[PDB]
This record gives sequence, C-alpha cells and structure tokens, in this order.
Amino acid sequence: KPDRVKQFLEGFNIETFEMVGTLSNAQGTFALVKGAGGVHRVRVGDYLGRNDGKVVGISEGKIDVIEIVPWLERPRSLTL
Amino acid sequence: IKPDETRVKQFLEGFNIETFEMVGTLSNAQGTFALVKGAGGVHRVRVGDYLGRNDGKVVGISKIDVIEIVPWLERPRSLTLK
Amino acid sequence: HMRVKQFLEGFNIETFEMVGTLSNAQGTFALVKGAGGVHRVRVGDYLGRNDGKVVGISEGKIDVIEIVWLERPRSLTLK
Amino acid sequence: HMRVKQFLEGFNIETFEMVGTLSNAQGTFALVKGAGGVHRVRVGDYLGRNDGKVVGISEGKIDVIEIVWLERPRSLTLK
Amino acid sequence: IKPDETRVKQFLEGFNIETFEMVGTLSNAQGTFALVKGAGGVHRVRVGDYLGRNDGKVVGISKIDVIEIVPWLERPRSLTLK
Amino acid sequence: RVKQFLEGFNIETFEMVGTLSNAQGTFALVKGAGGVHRVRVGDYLGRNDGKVVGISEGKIDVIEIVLERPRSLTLK
Amino acid sequence: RVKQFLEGFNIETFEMVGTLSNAQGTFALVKGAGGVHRVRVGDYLGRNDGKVVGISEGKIDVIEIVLERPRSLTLK
Amino acid sequence: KPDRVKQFLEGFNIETFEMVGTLSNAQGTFALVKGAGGVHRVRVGDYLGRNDGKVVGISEGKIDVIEIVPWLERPRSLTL
Ligand SMILES: [Zn+2]
Ligand SMILES: [Zn+2]
Ligand SMILES: [Zn+2]
Ligand SMILES: [Zn+2]
Ligand SMILES: [Zn+2]
Ligand SMILES: [Zn+2]
Ligand SMILES: [Zn+2]
Ligand SMILES: [Zn+2]
Ligand SMILES: [Zn+2]
Ligand SMILES: [Zn+2]
Ligand SMILES: [Zn+2]
Repeated sequence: KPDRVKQFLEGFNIETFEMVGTLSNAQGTFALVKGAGGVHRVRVGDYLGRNDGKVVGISEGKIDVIEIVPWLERPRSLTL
Repeated sequence: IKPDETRVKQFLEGFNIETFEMVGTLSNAQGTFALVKGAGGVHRVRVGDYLGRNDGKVVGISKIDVIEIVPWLERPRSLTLK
Repeated sequence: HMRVKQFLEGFNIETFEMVGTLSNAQGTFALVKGAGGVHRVRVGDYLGRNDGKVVGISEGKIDVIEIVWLERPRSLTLK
Repeated sequence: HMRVKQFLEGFNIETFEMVGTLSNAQGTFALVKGAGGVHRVRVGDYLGRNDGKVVGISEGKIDVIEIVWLERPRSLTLK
Repeated sequence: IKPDETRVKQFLEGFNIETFEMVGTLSNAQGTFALVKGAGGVHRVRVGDYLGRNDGKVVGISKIDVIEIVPWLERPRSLTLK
Repeated sequence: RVKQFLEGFNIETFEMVGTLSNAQGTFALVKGAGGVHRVRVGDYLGRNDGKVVGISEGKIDVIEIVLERPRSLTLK
Repeated sequence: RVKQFLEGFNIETFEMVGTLSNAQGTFALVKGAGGVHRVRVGDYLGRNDGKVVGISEGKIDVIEIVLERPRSLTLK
Repeated sequence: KPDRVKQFLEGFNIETFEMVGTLSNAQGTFALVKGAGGVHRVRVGDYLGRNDGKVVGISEGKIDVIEIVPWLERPRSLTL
C-alpha cells in the first residue's frame, strides 16, 4: 500500500533521472542522482519518482528502487 | 493585501517555487539562513526574502514558511527538509 | 562593442545573481553566482549570450550593456 | 574518554573559531575555522591536542571536554 | 573609558594586531566586511568586531579604523590595504 | 616521475573526508590545498613520495619513501 | 588509459582562471567541478579525451579525439 | 634614498621569507611569498623586509628585490 511527507524527487518522472555516482562521507553513503535540474544526494530510505519508489540499496554503481504499482512491488534500477 | 509593484524582485522569484528544495539551515555571525536548492545552485535565503513567482515572502525558518499573494489573498506554503 | 568570448558568455544572463562586491589590492570585482560557481567579474568583462559588457559596478548593482543591432542596458542587483 | 585521532586533533585548539552551525538532512554540524579550512564537526568529534571531545553544539557554542588525568570543559563561541 | 571585563572576547583578540593585514573588503546582502589576514586564515570582520590584545574595536571600514583602550585612554589605529 | 600538485604540501595537512565512485573510477576525497580534491590509486600526497595504494572502508593507504613507510588517512 | 576525475564534466563548464608555477611544475588553474583545480600538460579535461598539450600566455591548449580537434580555454 | 605607507611584509626580516611559487591570473602576476605566518600574493612594485626591498621582477621561479642600504642599491633574490 502507498502511504508521509513526500520528498522533492517524488514530483518528477523517475525515467528522467540519472545515477552519476556514489559518494560516501562521515555520515554514510549517498547516490548522486541528476534530476529536476540539479544533482541530489539520495540515501537508502529516500524516494524517487511518482510511484513511491523507495531506495533500498546503493552498491556497485547501481541504485535499487522498489516502486509500488497497481498493489505490487516493482523493482527498478538506475545505473551509471 | 496586494502585490508590491515597485519592489525590486529577487533572483529566486524568476523560477517556479515547486522546483526548489529546502536542503538545510546555516547560522553564522550575521544570523540564520535557509539553504534552498534551486535555479542550478544552492542559495542562502533569509526571512524577508522571496521565493517563486507569486510574491512568496519567507516569514519563518525553523522548514521554511512562505506566504504567497494569489488572485488578492494570502496563501501559506512551506518547503520542508527530507 | 560588437574578441574571444568570456566564460560567462556561454550561459543565459537570466540565470546569474549579483551576490556582492569584493575589493582587494588589485581593484573591485562584482561576485556573480552563475554557471554553478561564483565568479569575480570586473568592469569590461562580459555576461550572457548577447555581448553583455559590464560597464559599472556600484551600490550593489552591476550595469551591463547587451547588443540584440540595438544596445540595451540592463542590470543585476544585490537583494 | 581516554581510537584513531581525528584530523583537528593535530592542531592547537586555540587556533580554531566557531563560525556557525549548519543543519541538513543528516544532522547538525558546527562549522570550525581551523587548519586552513572550515570543517563540519559533529557531537562526538574531537578538537585540539588534549582529547577535546565535542559534547554539545547549541546556541552558537560548541562544548568540548579535554583531558589534561583531569577532565576540563571549555567552549568555542560564535562572535 | 575602560575595558569591558564581561564581554566574551572574539577570536582575533587572541593575537597581536601587528600580525594582521587588511587584504580587502567584501560586501554582500548582509552588509560590509573587512577581510583580515591573520591567525593562519582570512577573516570577515564587521564594524563592532574586535582585533588584537587591547580591546581594539573596529569602528569603521572604508582602511579599517580601530580604537584600542590602553593604560585608561582611547588610542586609534588603522590597518590599510596595500 | 612527473610530480603532482598535492606533493607540494605536508601530508599532515590533509584529511580524508570520503570516497566518490563514478564512471571515471573510485577517488578519495582529500580536504587540503585550498579545497577538496579527488585522488586515485597511484596518485601522490605529501612531500615524501606518498603513493596512494588503496582506497577502501573510508581509509586511504599511502606508502612513502624516506625505507618504505606506510601512512594512512582515515575517515572520521 | 586510467581516466581522470575532470573527464566526468562537459569541457564547456570549465574556465581557465590562471597559472601556477612552483617546485612541482606549471599547472593551469581550471575553475569547474566544484572549485578550482590544478591541471598539468598531459592531464585531461572534458568528455572527449581532451588532453592538455600546452599551458602558456594565459591559454590552455587541449586536443580532443572525436579526428583530432583542438580546443582552448583562454584567460579573460 | 629610502622614502610612503609601508606594506605589511616590511615589518619582518626578509631572510625568514620563502618564495613558494608564481601565480598569474586575470589581474597579472604574483609571487607567493611565505612569511609572517601566511602566504602573500606579492606584486612587482610591492616591498619585502626591513630595508625598503622593492620587488622589481618575478620570473623563472625567482623574485628580484632591490634593497636600499647604507645609500647603495643591494639586489637580493628569493628562489624556489
Ligand atoms: Zn534533494
Ligand atoms: Zn498580511
Ligand atoms: Zn541567491
Ligand atoms: Zn569567471
Ligand atoms: Zn574535518
Ligand atoms: Zn569613547
Ligand atoms: Zn573570524
Ligand atoms: Zn613496496
Ligand atoms: Zn583538484
Ligand atoms: Zn596528434
Ligand atoms: Zn600581504
């Protein structure tokens, strides 16, 4: 079931985004996602796109997302 | 209530407020700023600054609270940190 | 007025903010937030895609004269 | 309290300024001007050569507890 | 005239004023700052800030003009751009 | 060997502040020399020929020559 | 060839802002990729294998491969 | 004859300074001089040290200075 305050990158089409790298720093790991006119530092547990796309993993140049669609889980990836 | 037609509009008034994200707050010796990611950069925005195309005046940073003027009435909006 | 075009001529002037002025032992510069950084711009430098020559920096304002041939003054002002 | 010493432990704490605070989606950091840059310092980080542990950031002040063994609280305050 | 013994001294009060250089001025949306090279960095110093070990209060930026308190009397000093 | 810009600083002035991996490779983010720079395995840091030999788990391993001498820069 | 960090940006996002010569060599100062970086002859800029072949008189000469194609970045 | 408002690096012994490089930018050429606890961008026509040491040239990793001493001109250099 889709649920919460939606994040910024939920207001745009996920197909327009691009994974451009992984950055880790003292606070943990982020995927660098180009979309909506900028590069965002996206964490595991953040959301991308219009279908409740939850970021569940960042590894090996790939973001793993689980969307919720008519409800079914539908994985998606964004890769370098 | 009505738009001030002789104030000189600020840079972030030239873009749709829906393309902006609140990414944090910075406080230094001069006071407190909201960090707004928009128009291809990150801007330091103060209370009393403006965001978006509807005279959205920043009235609080604590979340950014904005009051727009729309066809006139006052219409509050906010931008919240993830 | 209308040379090798300067860096900030490769972007739309409407994407730039005058954010301040800096003066140092070498002179006075306007600080222009544009093309993903802040640039130190002098009188005689150029901004935007229409030959926008900087002709004055003063009182938190940069005065620029574009050519669109007709010259057209505009400014960028500090909030 | 008295691990791999952090970068700002290799300099005299008396050379650092609290210059501000920044909060973002990850938490709150004090901005410490020291060792030729500005660092984003969290509670639990260390400053100076005497095990100065940051124990609080609040109201423009960083609270630090050094060990010199006797513990000695001090602070760094924003102007 | 006498030193204020309960104000919290500023960082640049922990160094000799003779080791500082005025390297420029910066003005932004918040106002005007003198850029002071000292104590291993460059600092943004405002009117009403302090420099040096003698309660040197910055009273003007335009050259930085400072008024120190010394054994009390007021003693003006300046730091000038090259 | 052609010298690198970050060899003109004492290695003690550098902090490892993270890692960036992208289509160009894996870089350590080293804070020093006026900003934050991106350093690869086989690049150098410091004044004693400090070659970067590993970037992994928030640590940069460096081997200097003075005798080979291992050094590291660890993410806080 | 091992790729360089500044190959992950469009070359048009870079400005030549000066030159630094010191004990490590002669570097062009290129403003882009989040700050100002120091680039030597034989380093690369941009997404088309833009090799830096000269740094002189406030100009950086670059040769891209797409056919060799000369580009330059000139100090204002 | 020694003459003007003295510059900052005139209040320190020139023998303590070090030439650490040459930087040119849109405004011209500077020598980077480490002294008095910092690195200064010094121009031709600036002064170094306590004996009216005028910088007369910056070239080839070398700063050429002409001091005035008991009066005689006395050249000095600072080199990488
Ligand atoms: Zn975001
Ligand atoms: Zn009202
Ligand atoms: Zn702005
Ligand atoms: Zn520029
Ligand atoms: Zn740090
Ligand atoms: Zn008085
Ligand atoms: Zn300060
Ligand atoms: Zn070996
Ligand atoms: Zn760099
Ligand atoms: Zn060829
Ligand atoms: Zn100086």
